[PDB]
Amino acid sequence: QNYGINLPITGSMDTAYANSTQEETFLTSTLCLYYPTEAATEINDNSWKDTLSQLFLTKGWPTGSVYFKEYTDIASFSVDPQLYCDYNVVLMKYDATLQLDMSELADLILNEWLCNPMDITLYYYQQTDEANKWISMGSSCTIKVCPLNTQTLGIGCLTTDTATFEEVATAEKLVITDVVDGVNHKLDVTTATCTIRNCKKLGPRENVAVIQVGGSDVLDITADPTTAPQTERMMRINWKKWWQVFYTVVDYVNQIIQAMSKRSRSLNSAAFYYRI
Amino acid sequence: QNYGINLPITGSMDTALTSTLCLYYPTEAATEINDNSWKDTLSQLFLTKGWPTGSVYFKEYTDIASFSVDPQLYCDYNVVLMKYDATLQLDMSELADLILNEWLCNPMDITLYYYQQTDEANKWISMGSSCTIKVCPLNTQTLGIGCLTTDTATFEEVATAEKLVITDVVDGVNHKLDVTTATCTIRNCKKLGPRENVAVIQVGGSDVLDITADPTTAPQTERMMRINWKKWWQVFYTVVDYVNQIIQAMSKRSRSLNSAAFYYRI
Amino acid sequence: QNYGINLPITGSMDTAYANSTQEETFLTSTLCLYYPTEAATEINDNSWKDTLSQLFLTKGWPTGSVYFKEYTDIASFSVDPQLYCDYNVVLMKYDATLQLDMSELADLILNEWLCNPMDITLYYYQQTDEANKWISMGSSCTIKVCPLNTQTLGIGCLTTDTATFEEVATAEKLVITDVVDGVNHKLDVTTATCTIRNCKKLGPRENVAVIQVGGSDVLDITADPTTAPQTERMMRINWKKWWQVFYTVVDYVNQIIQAMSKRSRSLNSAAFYYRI
Amino acid sequence: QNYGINLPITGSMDTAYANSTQEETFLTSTLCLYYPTEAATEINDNSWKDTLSQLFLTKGWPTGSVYFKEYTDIASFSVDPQLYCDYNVVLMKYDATLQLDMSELADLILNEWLCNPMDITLYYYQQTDEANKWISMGSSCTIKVCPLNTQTLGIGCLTTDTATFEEVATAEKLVITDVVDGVNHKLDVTTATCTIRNCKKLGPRENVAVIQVGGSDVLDITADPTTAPQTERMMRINWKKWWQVFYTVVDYVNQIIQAMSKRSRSLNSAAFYYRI
Amino acid sequence: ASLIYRQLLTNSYTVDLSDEIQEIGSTKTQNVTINLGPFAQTGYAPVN
Ligand SMILES: *[C@@H]1O[C@H](CO)[C@@H](O)[C@H](O)[C@H]1NC(C)=O
Ligand SMILES: *[C@@H]1O[C@H](CO)[C@@H](O)[C@H](O)[C@H]1NC(C)=O
Ligand SMILES: *[C@@H]1O[C@H](CO)[C@@H](O)[C@H](O)[C@H]1NC(C)=O
Ligand SMILES: [Ca+2]
Ligand SMILES: [Ca+2]
Ligand SMILES: [Ca+2]
Ligand SMILES: [Ca+2]
Ligand SMILES: [Ca+2]
Ligand SMILES: [Ca+2]
Ligand SMILES: [Ca+2]
Ligand SMILES: [Ca+2]
Ligand SMILES: [Ca+2]
Ligand SMILES: [Ca+2]
Ligand SMILES: [Ca+2]
Ligand SMILES: [Ca+2]
Ligand SMILES: [Ca+2]
Ligand SMILES: [Ca+2]
Ligand SMILES: [Ca+2]
Ligand SMILES: [Ca+2]
Repeated sequence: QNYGINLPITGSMDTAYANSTQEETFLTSTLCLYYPTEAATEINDNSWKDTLSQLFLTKGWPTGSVYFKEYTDIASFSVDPQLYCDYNVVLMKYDATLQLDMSELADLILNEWLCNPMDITLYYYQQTDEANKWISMGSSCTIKVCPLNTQTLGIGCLTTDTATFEEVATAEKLVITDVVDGVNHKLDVTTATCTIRNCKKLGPRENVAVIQVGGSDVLDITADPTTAPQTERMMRINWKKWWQVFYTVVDYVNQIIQAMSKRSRSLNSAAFYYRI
Repeated sequence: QNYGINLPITGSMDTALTSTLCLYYPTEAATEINDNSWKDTLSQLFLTKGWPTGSVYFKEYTDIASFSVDPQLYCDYNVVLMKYDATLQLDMSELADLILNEWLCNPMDITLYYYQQTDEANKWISMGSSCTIKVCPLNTQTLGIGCLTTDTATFEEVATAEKLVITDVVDGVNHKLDVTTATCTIRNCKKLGPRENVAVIQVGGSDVLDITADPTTAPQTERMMRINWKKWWQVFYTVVDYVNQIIQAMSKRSRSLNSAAFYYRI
Repeated sequence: QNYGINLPITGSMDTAYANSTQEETFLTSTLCLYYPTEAATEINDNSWKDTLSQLFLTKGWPTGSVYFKEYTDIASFSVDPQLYCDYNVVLMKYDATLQLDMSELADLILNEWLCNPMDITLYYYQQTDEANKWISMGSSCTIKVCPLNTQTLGIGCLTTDTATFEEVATAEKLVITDVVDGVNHKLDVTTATCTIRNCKKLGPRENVAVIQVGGSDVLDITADPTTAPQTERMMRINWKKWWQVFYTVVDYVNQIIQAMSKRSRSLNSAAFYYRI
Repeated sequence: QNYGINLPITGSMDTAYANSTQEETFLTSTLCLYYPTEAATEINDNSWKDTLSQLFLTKGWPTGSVYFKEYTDIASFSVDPQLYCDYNVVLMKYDATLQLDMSELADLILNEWLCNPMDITLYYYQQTDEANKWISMGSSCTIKVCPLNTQTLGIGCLTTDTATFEEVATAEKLVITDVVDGVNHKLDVTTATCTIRNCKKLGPRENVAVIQVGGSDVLDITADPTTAPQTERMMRINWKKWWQVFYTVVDYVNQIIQAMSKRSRSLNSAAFYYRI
Repeated sequence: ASLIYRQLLTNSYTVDLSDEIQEIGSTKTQNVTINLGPFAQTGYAPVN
């Protein structure tokens, strides 16, 4: 009821635990499963959605609440990834040559970002603190940056000639650019086919989990070189058959949801902080 | 917060990324200005009012109809300069209704399921290239009233080639829906309350906005301004000069994570 | 002033924390950055060194305090890594086929080694304890080993015939050789092209950090199979452009230097123990 | 240690003497003998190293503890001398012509130095105090000096014209330049085949002893004209046969080591501590 | 006699003026932008 203020909450130890709410959340929540196209191709069964829905029902979920969203690959899925379910699970196939792209995708979807628009043609942009990044997504986003000194003259580049700009992104579907803080940069972005936004990492996004299918511990969802945390929402699975992968996902849905939580930014109690 | 949301706030009566601004203006405004550097001038004029350099943003939209197709609200404060057209009144209202309020919308699969509006806060908001909403109310036996569930030509049309439309039907009644799902999408939306971080300035005309479906009320909130105009430069100068008053009418505490005009839940 | 003798130091659990010394250390210390030649090739700029120096100046490092050293590759760099700055950061590109070599390089520059000469063909050599290894470095190090029994006769090898010697390294720029302790070995090494030293791992080297660019956590700086310590001075980053890598290194230089410490063996305090 | 370096050590004047640690020192130490090529040539034996190792064993040293390093001559040895073992005895042949070179080598290896790089082409260099010298080492080190004045103009020399410089070293393998303190100088050095460093003499290096074979007391390890200290580590002997020299070294190894103090062995084998 | 210090620090603003005055007669030496970089190696075309 008091939505604009952060009031302290006094809890008492020894307060009896409430019964398990897993059944109630399963009955009153929606699960989205994100898988690549090759998964469906290998499975080769036009009715596999119904089979998985029935298996989830055997596991508890009502047979109208599990959604299956298909994406071509990591690169395409990274353009405006919209996750609307109460609980989102993303099966991301591992490629040894796409480590940075997978890390960027996980950073984008495993964390909450507050993004403001960017007019590279109008303003010189600066990153204030470590939580600030430049997230750009599009069909082909190429970003070059020219740092400017206190006199607004470029460093190692000329503001007039974009050829001297330092290239940081080339033909990227998604890229999270981190430059030196407290320095103004002139930006050259292929805005005609990609959008760049100035974003802050508010914190974890608890309703999105990523299962890396058949790789190693390579995701780095933090730009700090000294930290490469492996949160509970990033799992790894060895695989040969996608049917086995989906059976493992179905059978351990309890644990997968346990690793996740309702989106803190969502729901009524988050009203008037950022959203709802 | 959430664990202290349902707690009281006691106060004594005797006791005594920074903000970003977005300006949404029609393209005809920029055409009338005819200058290719007006954005920089307005940014510096705003900086006179205390907005840092890279804070104010100018977003262009072709017209009211096109802007209504899934509008996006980007900045902390969103001042929308809407040109008035006597022939588009409802549309303007619709946009305001979708922009000055917070909505909670769920997917609608019209082909498989009938739908009803539970209460006065429930509407059906549809957006896209062109919507043609045709409605067939049913009865307790699920037979259409003045319509045939099989024959869609007897359906009652409530929207035609709408880029945005908010449909209000009789509550407690199931309706079979024919929507041009190919070219536009419909959703069951609930109005939660005001969206305090968006203000709408009507350039020219008279007070015609109606952001409430109820016929008995047409409230003009502090976030609904109106100005007479002849030159768009004067319009932008009065917007810049009185930005303090415009922000006073707004609150920065309604900027969702995403720029959408409605929360979406599956 | 009482060098060469260890004395206990007594302190209280309520002494106030002193103000941050980060600014002073940046002002009065040097930083060396080691990168591969391909980094400069990809950057495709020649003023990039000055640009990075200015960016570091924005981070508090005085102009000229940051040094940029270049190496052709891991193999060439491993011949005799000589790190002289107060703070050493080594950017090491990942290659699976070079995994062990990378580890060896890290093992050589993330730890402090007390090395004595080895004169093969005149002395047999034992490895006394866990910390004793044989570090061979040169253009091409080929080490073959012949373990001897108590009577000085080889085990599975003939002292006279080198062809029977067990071959432990072939044409290596750097190799850390660990043999069974307490057993005398006859060594056949390409002395004309390589030099082998009997080294003791005293402890970690705190002023050298290695940032592994791309790949997974594969470094193994301890010979013991049961330990693979990823210390705080071993970092990993995903990459696609070297400019982003250098911007990450500059922006988070605070964290990188925090992970590191002054060389304990060096500096005046550790005088008449080993050095200075 | 470092937290107890600036703490007092109190001892009573009645603590009983401990037993002789000479045996334990020999057991846990390594000895390095540096001799010229002419010594090996005159000996003309392929097993003299093994004979000396066995004799040292008779004198208590373990088998693989004594090492022998050969240098062509004093001038050759003076280019980056490397001191490997815990105890370093250098048999230096006497030549009446190489007196200054003998003194420079002894000064370099009998003292601990703290050296820094000099970019002679960019900066004008001065010597701060009597402990500050310029040590140049290389294949051919030709150092010419142009002193300046308060207005930066040269005196007796022109900065533009190197031919007017005051040459102080020509065709040298090692040279220790001592210029007037507090005066800025502009230096011309053959950087292609020479490296010059600004060095400070920290103090004695007690683990390096020099035995002068033949001649008289000519070593002068102090730039100060008023003092020519003969330290305990500056031995001198008279010789006719190198075998007798080595026998004297072996027999009186007790006395030689007793004149040297352990714990002065740096982690690196260099003759100076390089700092950036 | 401490006033001298307090004055030396207090009146130090005038230092700026002195610098300006010393800059009045000082000659100006303005630098220009300098090309560096990957300068491509171009030569003559095959010539006979
Ligand atoms: C909780 O579970 C217990 C034991 O199964 C049961 O008695 C009780 O009714 C359940 N519900 C509540 C609200 O305690
Ligand atoms: C003291 O700490 C503050 C806060 O980090 C810092 O700004 C300042 O430079 C430090 N040193 C002094 C002398 O105040
Ligand atoms: C020291 O020497 C004495 C006299 O021979 C002997 O008894 C003793 O065991 C030796 N060792 C120690 C540790 O005192
Ligand atoms: Ca990418
Ligand atoms: Ca450039
Ligand atoms: Ca940054
Ligand atoms: Ca990281
Ligand atoms: Ca409409
Ligand atoms: Ca009809
Ligand atoms: Ca209704
Ligand atoms: Ca109304
Ligand atoms: Ca190797
Ligand atoms: Ca064999
Ligand atoms: Ca061993
Ligand atoms: Ca190991
Ligand atoms: Ca000399
Ligand atoms: Ca002269
Ligand atoms: Ca001097
Ligand atoms: Ca002297």
